Amino acid sequence: CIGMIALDAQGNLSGACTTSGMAYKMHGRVGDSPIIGAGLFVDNEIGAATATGHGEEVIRTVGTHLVVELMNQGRTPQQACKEAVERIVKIVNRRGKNLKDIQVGFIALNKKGEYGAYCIQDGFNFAVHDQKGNRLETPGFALK
Amino acid sequence: CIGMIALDAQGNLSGACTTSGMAYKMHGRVGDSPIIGAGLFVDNEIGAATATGHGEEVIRTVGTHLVVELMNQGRTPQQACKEAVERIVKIVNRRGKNLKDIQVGFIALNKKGEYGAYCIQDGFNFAVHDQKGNRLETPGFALK
Amino acid sequence: TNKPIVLSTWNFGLHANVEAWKVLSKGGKALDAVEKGVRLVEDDPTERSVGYGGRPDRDGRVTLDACIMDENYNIGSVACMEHIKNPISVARAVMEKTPHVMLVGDGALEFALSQGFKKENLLTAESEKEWKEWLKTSQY
Amino acid sequence: TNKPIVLSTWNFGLHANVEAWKVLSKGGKALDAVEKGVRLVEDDPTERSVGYGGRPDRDGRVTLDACIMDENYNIGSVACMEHIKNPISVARAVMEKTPHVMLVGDGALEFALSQGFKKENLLTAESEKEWKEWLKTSQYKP
Ligand SMILES: CC(=O)N[C@@H]1[C@@H](O)[C@H](O)[C@@H](CO)O[C@H]1NC(=O)C[C@H](N)C(=O)O
Ligand SMILES: CC(=O)N[C@@H]1[C@@H](O)[C@H](O)[C@@H](CO)O[C@H]1NC(=O)C[C@H](N)C(=O)O
Repeated sequence: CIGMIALDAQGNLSGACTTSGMAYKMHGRVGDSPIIGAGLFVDNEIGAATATGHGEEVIRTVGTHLVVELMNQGRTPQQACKEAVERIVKIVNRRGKNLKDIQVGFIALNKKGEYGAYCIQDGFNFAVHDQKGNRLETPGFALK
Repeated sequence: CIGMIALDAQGNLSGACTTSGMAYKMHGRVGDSPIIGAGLFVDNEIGAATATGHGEEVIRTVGTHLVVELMNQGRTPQQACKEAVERIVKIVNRRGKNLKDIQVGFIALNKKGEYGAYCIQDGFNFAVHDQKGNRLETPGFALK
Repeated sequence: TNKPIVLSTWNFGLHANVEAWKVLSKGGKALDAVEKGVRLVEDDPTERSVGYGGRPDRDGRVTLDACIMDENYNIGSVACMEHIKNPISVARAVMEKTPHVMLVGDGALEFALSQGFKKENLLTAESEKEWKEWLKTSQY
Repeated sequence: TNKPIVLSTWNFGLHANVEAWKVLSKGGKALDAVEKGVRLVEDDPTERSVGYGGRPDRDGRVTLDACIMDENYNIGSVACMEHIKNPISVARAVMEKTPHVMLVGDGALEFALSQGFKKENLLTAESEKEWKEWLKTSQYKP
């Protein structure tokens, strides 16, 4: 899975998400990457988000739609990704699962070009390229 | 397509959605009915919702996830279905499409057992069964 | 709190509600009630937009889509699955019996068969007849 | 406003961003930039979680999932599609060339072939080798 979101010179957003999925998955298994609202969601009036990790969990919480609605409600891309991750955390707990077994990350961008990210566990980085250049950044994570 | 949502005696919610999809659709076409957050979404602390109508439009707006998040923000099932429909109306217009060609409806239920429904066009109805018995009701609609 | 209570889409939902109520009125789980409720429509050949009797895709193939979600975020889904009359129940098995939440196409059928579901011909004479008339008018 | 700007997941996103930037820096559409950007990874047989070279399902079949969304609620998606190296572009075609927004399985491949995409063997020697080793440790019977 590689998810990519961008804001162009016209001030327009778009995104793409593509994967070969979870290695050795059951035949016919589908994760979040092709599901709008789960692996990817773009609203030109608000922002965009894409998710990666254990697809089942992103589908379960309709993750990117959540991240974008949070930005719609006033959160910065960063805060939105964080609050979204925290929802998967509460749910993982409600389902009696162990957070160590799950990995979910979100990266987001709003109409102003501000961006952010957050993930359940350490280890995930994302790349960001703007006029200042291209860089690899590491977001905060919930499982400390 | 039939979508069904219920609140049981323990105060727990659940839902089911099943369809043979759009008649004579392209082979391999998938609508909103099997997509969590699109044709169906249930959150036990908030409420549940299911959609029917042109599947493509429900997927496009991640319809039921929207209805349930609106209830989470404070809307009654009825208001949540109405606002959700009004979002499809704005998007239909932004995309230069004609509302008369599009039918979308939602029915919703919250933890108190209050329910609601709304649709784009007149002509849709839903069945509700509680201790007052079983009946067919008609929701409001946007295209008048 | 108004409970129990069930809502379903369209006129046939009135009949589906009766089946769901057999479960809800006896204190049964919402999960069981909504599965039983919709299976009724999947089973009925005269309900042309759900399961058995469903109108096929343009190539004459009846492919079904269904998903289910319980009270604790457990989910199951099958899409574009052929030959299985009760996709909502296969979706429930995806939810309960696999580490996945969505299976599609051939793999969905294979999983259904592995779970004991039986391969059946979902194309009714009536649906086949209408399909053929559509081929004439649409010229596909 | 900080624009143009592009974000992508994981370390290989850095190299993918460079491709997207070739479009973004010349004033091109976000839609074109993100498609070009991820196609780079899809084409790369050494990136085993995307496109060509992707690790197969437990039966040895490489099946791909992808979706795309533009600036005006247009969407396209393909899931569990075989033999097509660039599922992101088939998703784009689903969006632009059909009244539907999601095609899966055999139907997705048929559509791709109809749009001129070429059927190819996405299973590499490396992925096949690893798959077989997994079969040994997991003991699954395909
Ligand atoms: C769970 C998983 O397969 N994660 C993969 C991760 O290990 C790997 O580093 C990255 C990038 O190569 O790809 C991940 N794959 C996914 O994101 C899975 C996908 N979201 C899905 O189908 O659910
Ligand atoms: C748009 C559509 O196909 N509407 C169908 C409607 O005519 C019919 O009365 C009811 C119930 O029989 O089913 C509807 N089908 C859908 O809702 C389609 C489904 N949401 C999808 O796959 O898009």
